[PDB]
Amino acid sequence: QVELGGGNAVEVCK
Amino acid sequence: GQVELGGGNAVEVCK
Amino acid sequence: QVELGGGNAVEVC
Amino acid sequence: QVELGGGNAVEVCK
Amino acid sequence: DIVADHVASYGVNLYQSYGPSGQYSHEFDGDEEFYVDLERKETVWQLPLFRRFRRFDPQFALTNIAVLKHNLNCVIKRSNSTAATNEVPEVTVFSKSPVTLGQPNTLICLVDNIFPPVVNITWLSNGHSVTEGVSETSFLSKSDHSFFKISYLTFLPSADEIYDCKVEHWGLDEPLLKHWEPE
Amino acid sequence: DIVADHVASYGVNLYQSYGPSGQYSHEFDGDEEFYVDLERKETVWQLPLFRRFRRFDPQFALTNIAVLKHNLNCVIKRSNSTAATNEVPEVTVFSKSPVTLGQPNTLICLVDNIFPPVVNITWLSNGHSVTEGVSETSFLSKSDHSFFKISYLTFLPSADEIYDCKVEHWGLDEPLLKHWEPE
Amino acid sequence: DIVADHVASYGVNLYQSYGPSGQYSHEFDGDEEFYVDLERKETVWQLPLFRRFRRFDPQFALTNIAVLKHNLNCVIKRSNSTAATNEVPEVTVFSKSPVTLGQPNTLICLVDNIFPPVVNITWLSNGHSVTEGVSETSFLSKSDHSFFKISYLTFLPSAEIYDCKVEHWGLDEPLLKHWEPE
Amino acid sequence: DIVADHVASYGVNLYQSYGPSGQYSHEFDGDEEFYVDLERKETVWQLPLFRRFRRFDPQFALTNIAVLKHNLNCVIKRSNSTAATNEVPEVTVFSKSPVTLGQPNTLICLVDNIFPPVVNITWLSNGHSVTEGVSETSFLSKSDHSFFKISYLTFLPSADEIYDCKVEHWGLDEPLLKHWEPE
Amino acid sequence: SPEDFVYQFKGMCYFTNGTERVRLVTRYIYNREEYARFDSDVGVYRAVTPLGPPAAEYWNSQKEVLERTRAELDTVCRHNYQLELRTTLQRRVEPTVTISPSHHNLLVCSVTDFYPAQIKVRWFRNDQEETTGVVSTPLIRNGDWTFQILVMLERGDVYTCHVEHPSLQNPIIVEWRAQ
Amino acid sequence: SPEDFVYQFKGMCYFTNGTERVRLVTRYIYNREEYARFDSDVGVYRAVTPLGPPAAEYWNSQKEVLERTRAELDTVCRHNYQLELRTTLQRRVEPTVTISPSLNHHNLLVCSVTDFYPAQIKVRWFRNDQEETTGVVSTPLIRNGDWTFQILVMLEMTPQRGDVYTCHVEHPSLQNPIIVEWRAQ
Amino acid sequence: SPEDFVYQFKGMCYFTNGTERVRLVTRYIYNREEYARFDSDVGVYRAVTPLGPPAAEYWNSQKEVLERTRAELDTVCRHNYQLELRTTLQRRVEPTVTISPSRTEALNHHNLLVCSVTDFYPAQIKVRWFRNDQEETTGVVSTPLIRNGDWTFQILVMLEMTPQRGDVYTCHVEHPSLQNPIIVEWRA
Amino acid sequence: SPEDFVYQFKGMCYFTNGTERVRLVTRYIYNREEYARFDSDVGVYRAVTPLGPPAAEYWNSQKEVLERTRAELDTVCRHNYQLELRTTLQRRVEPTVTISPSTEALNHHNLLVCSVTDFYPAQIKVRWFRNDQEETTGVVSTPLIRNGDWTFQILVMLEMTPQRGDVYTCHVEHPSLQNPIIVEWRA
Ligand SMILES: *[C@@H]1O[C@H](CO)[C@@H](O)[C@H](O)[C@H]1NC(C)=O
Ligand SMILES: *[C@@H]1O[C@H](CO)[C@@H](O)[C@H](O)[C@H]1NC(C)=O
Ligand SMILES: *[C@@H]1O[C@H](CO)[C@@H](O)[C@H](O)[C@H]1NC(C)=O
Repeated sequence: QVELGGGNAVEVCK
Repeated sequence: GQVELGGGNAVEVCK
Repeated sequence: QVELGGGNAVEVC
Repeated sequence: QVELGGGNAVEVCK
Repeated sequence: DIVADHVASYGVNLYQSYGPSGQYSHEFDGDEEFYVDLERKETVWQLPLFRRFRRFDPQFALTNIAVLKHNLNCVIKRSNSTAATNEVPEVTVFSKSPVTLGQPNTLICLVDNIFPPVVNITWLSNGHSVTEGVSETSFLSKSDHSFFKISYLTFLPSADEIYDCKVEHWGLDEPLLKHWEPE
Repeated sequence: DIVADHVASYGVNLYQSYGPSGQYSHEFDGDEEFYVDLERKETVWQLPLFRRFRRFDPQFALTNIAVLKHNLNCVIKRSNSTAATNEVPEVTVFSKSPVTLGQPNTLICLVDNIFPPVVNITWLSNGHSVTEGVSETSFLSKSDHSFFKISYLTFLPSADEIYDCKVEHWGLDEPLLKHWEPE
Repeated sequence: DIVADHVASYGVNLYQSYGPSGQYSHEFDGDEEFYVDLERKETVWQLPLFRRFRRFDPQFALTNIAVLKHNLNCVIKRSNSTAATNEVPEVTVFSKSPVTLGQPNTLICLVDNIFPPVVNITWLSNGHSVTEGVSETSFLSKSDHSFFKISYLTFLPSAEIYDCKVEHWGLDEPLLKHWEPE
Repeated sequence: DIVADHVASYGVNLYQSYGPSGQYSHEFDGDEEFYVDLERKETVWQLPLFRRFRRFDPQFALTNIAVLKHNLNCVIKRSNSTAATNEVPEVTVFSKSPVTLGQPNTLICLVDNIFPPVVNITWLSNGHSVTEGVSETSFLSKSDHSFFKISYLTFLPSADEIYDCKVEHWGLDEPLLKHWEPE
Repeated sequence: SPEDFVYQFKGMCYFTNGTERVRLVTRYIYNREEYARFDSDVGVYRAVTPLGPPAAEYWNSQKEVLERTRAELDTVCRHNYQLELRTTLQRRVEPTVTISPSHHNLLVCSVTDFYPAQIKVRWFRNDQEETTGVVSTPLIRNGDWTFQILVMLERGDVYTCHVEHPSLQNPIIVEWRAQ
Repeated sequence: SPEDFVYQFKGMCYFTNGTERVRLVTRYIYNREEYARFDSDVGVYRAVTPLGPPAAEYWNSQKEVLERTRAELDTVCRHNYQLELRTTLQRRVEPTVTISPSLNHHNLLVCSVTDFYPAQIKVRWFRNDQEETTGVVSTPLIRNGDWTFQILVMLEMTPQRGDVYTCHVEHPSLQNPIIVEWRAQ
Repeated sequence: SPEDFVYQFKGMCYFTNGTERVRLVTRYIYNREEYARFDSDVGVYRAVTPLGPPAAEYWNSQKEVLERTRAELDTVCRHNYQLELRTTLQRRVEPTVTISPSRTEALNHHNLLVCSVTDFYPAQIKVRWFRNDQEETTGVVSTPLIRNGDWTFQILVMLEMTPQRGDVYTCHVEHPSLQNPIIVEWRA
Repeated sequence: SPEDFVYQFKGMCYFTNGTERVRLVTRYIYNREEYARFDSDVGVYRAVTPLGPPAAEYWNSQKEVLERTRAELDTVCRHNYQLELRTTLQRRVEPTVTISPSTEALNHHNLLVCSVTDFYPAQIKVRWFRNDQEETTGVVSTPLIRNGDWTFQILVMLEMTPQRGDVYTCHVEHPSLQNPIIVEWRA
């Protein structure tokens, strides 16, 4: 199957 | 040559 | 720190 | 590994 | 003369008799860092990056400008009242980004070779003067001890709008108009 | 600590300000599985076995790295622009196989404890710089959040040929040289 | 992180549960100035120049270590009895002076990345354990709050192979590092 | 014509009519890497380092050589039986190392501009034909599509013995002799 | 030395007893300071330094970011592990054994180029397993999915170095006698 | 036109190779004629025009006023450079590169490299894969005045066949040079 | 594997330009994670990990503890530095320089000369190689500064040379404990 | 003299700056006249002489024969170069230098021969030095001699007149040498 990775989370920033 | 000193330690609040 | 600069000199008047 | 080389092309003959 | 990787002007002090108008500004590599509003006692930084990491006491500007008024009254007496020579300013108008209809842009009007530092820079859109979306820089110093000023105008490029930069200076006989339009 | 039979890193994301350079790689038991070429939008696997039985969408790397550039501007803003602390890298040179004067081999230069991840790992053979037969790995992650890089050098052991590994890092004062020669 | 011309550690305090082990030492530019023998109430300076021109009250060390014993009993209650994580030590052996196969020298065994500060560093000469001419330093602090220890061995280089034997909980077997005259 | 750092010839295959005879060899920067003995079906490498760590299937040589014999009957028919022109070879004899009467050495006989690839290269020591210690290279190719061969003779330098290189070719009228003696 | 600002994210999976006991720990690292992490045992984002509360508490309020990450233990860790079982954990590389010295006693048995890491090397004088005098180096990672380990050992006698490895059906034995 | 009397003062710092080679020159200017200046390289106040001897020698007579000015090499020039090192000297603005023309008739392709900082930049034109050494009309570096720059590189060419012209831009704010393409027809 | 619980405290002083720019940072460390610290630049106790708020908020409430800690910048850092200025910062140990080849003396086979500059203090040192008074800027392999731990240092500067005839190689060592540079020669 | 018919084929690879600039040229040669050739820069089989159109146009009509030939840039040139990179291109043999006159007499003009005899690869520099003064005149050097056994050789001669204490030295530079080899010769 197609391998994938962990999704990163967005920070509050601006 | 005076009396040397160092880090005064702080005490934590425990029973 | 506080930026600054350019000290001006006073003339005899 | 196994080396390779110039494959010759055959001409139309006779 | 003095070659250097970076040239900063920490103390562009200016005082004249006409206003009597003055200006205190700092510059780094030809760009204005800030200017002190002498009437409001406020340091006005010219970049968001400067307002967050830099601080400058406005009192050092008012102290130094007050010495200029003192030092000025002597050199007028020493030079036997030699007045300033009005220089002819050179005006140039260009845009900040390539011009595309409908996409917002910004016009720039450069007024070079200014002396004395007294000038009116107003914008004109198809004749009438525009007042909104206009901001300008202070008097930027030059190596020959003259000045140049830059006025900005954020606008929306359209087929039926032609802009002008109107410069009024004593070195000129009539108000100088420089034209700009989306070719 | 976390005891486990196998430890995998499905998402070693890295983005820095200097380059601005980034890297997306996966690791299994400390070895690099692949790395995504961010400039070409190409997944470059680090093994012939991986290139035949695995597939990974390179678009997920550019999406994930773009979030790092976003997250970076906030922790620098929140930490009051706290820069990285330059660490001193540890260099070690050894061969891949037992050395037999005449039998082709490969030299290995391990540069441990790298931070920040900016380094030059170059080879030197008898003074002269080597340019052919040199390949290196990406930045492999460490448990203490540092990095290490490994550069390879295919060579032919000879009685009169001495090799060197030249490492350039900001944490070092001068370019560090590690020596290796067949006894 | 903190750039400075000189970095001093006036109060390297250490207290652990595994036995009544403690340590009070001062450090300057990475070198140990002294250490207080907590059992003997004695300040032991690490240089002949220090023993003659410097003075430090050893009682202040016992005061500070006694607070550590109290503060240790406090963080154990807050951390729900979280024990220490055994780190893998790195051992390195080198000589103090160039080897001349007859000129007295001193072997140095640096044991880096020590945690927790419980380790045995013993020497081996041709298999047999060496006991005389061996001295070691206290636990010198590191930036990552771990420790490293250095053991010394005054020896006579002869055509004799020496080993440094390190015993730590993070290791599975006693680690031996080799050194021999070129 | 073609400038390059390195020029390799992966397939110097040759087939001739007389009588018949062929050769398959690889070359790198003008030196012979190996040659396939078409009668023994064996790849004979020309360097000790090559014989131990490199591999080439000799069957691909016999497969390709059969194509030359096939293509030869095509150009012979199309060119209306145009025979080869015998070229005059250039002979030169020199030693591999400086000669010091008693120290083993090796004589080298270079035969340049050989065409067609049919020649007999024999040595002569005091008139008599030498049979021991004689080895030669294959037909090395030239840019002008001619060939050159090099014959070697390991000998013991003595004040006696005057050695000769005897070349027999169709382009020559009589066997050409090049003389060599220890000064 | 120009200043540099480093940001890292490492979604690490910990496998034990196969694909059964799986632990997911995503770590958000600024330079070298990890300020926020998600733990599968905890279930939510936890702050590690004061640089993290503003981000961990915001990520716990949103259900689309906390539910997508909690499910990542199954869609990333256990999903990729099924491909490791057919490629990585099946990789067998046979070790290359070589014995050579560096009145004393120092024999170096160089076991090079092998995968995986599980390996046992034993020294034998004639047929006496040497339980003392064995100086072994830690497992050296060459970086190309191969390993290397050097086991040292400190009158006619035949010393042999026995190497056992999953990539070997029969043990490799290399001998070396003093001339 | 009313008469005007202008007085200026410019405390200028010159930096080279970082904070190693620093030179301070304060300039006392009347109208446009600079009459007195202090130089850190010289060390004292110098008169430059006949309007200056009464002012340069008065400022050298005071020892605390000449000492306050000599110390400004450290309290003004080198003091502010540490503050430029965290704001100005780190400012990187990536240039927005755009290609657009101004058929067998000769025309002009304009590679507009706009809004970039700092000033160091190199722009090159490429026809297929041959660097254009002729026909490159470049404008001088334009100072927008808002801490951004812009430069317009034009190419005098003929759009024939099927050739792909590219504009390669190098700037410190770029890991890889920015390349924008333009194909004929 | 027996369990162990470690607690450490590090009262560190940072000196720059002498006692002009001095910074005090006390670190309260549990096992290996520092959980609470005081910073003289900040002025109060700061929590570093969630293990610290119950300790940082209690130490800031007491006013005798915040005044005692701020004064430690003067009673510990600047007080001891005046004592370091007459003992440690005046310690000068002259380096012992020695040149010797690694491989045995070869007629012309390549060899590498090791210039061992051993036992010196402080750490600032510069070593340069010279072949017939020509400074060798290439082929010099230098090791990092080795900290012996007994208030001495050592550094080994190697040169990849080829032994010809005449060849007089010298190792030039400069150190603050030396008024003139120490030079050791080596002839083929 | 019997008649002979020769046919040749030369699959030559041209490398520049490593494997970055690689060019493949296969040459079909009849006797000494190359009649058809393939060029990777051209992309198809080209006829060079009137003996080639009947063969070049036939080999371009078949798509499997030109596609197999175009692909040989990767399976023959670039494939073998990875094996040359660890064997041939790593071969370094340092030269053995020998000085001897061509007849030894003082104040009588002679010729000193600096014999550089066993070195590989071909890059080499030889310089003569009389009393550490480089002799830029009177140096008669022979072209690079190819021994044929993967070794080279070059003979550099010097025209001089032997004196009392004149010391001539021969400086040899080679990629297999970190430092130049110097051999002296005293009268
Ligand atoms: C500029 O404007 C002022 C009033 O705002 C006016 O008095 C002055 O004449 C103007 N300048 C010129 C050159 O006309
Ligand atoms: C070494 O790396 C630096 C950046 O850290 C770079 O500027 C320099 O060009 C590199 N040197 C070489 C020889 O590649
Ligand atoms: C600290 O620096 C200042 C200026 O750099 C200097 O005047 C002073 O002598 C230095 N040392 C001190 C204050 O102890």
